Amino acid sequence: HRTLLYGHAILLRHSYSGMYLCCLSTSRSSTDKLAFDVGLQEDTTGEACWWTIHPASKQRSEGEKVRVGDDLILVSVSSERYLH
Amino acid sequence: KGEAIRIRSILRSLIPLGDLVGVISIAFQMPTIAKDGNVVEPDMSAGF
Repeated sequence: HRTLLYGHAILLRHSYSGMYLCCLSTSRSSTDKLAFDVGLQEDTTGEACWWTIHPASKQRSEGEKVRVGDDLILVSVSSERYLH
Repeated sequence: KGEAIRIRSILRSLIPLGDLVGVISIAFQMPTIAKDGNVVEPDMSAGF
């Protein structure tokens, strides 16, 4: 039971399917070119399934622990994009 | 270096290969020597 701290690499697992949220290399996005698609992946290995939490506003600070009800910005490690 | 592969992938996504090939294949305008053969050089401040 470690605590979420802003900037940490978090792993999100789908409770039902059992796969993990990931940034798919496929580009289905409508004329976005540099954007990817967000899906589910089985294997945990690879930076794709890992996301980094960033503070939404100036109330929170980098390295501070995350609190319930806060807003987040999730950054993919492999692609360096945001959940948009 | 994952950063290096990421940079290359980003640049490849930005610029398709076919676009570069086509721009390289775009033709030029060469000077002509007509009407007594005086050199008619196209202006370069407007040209390709």
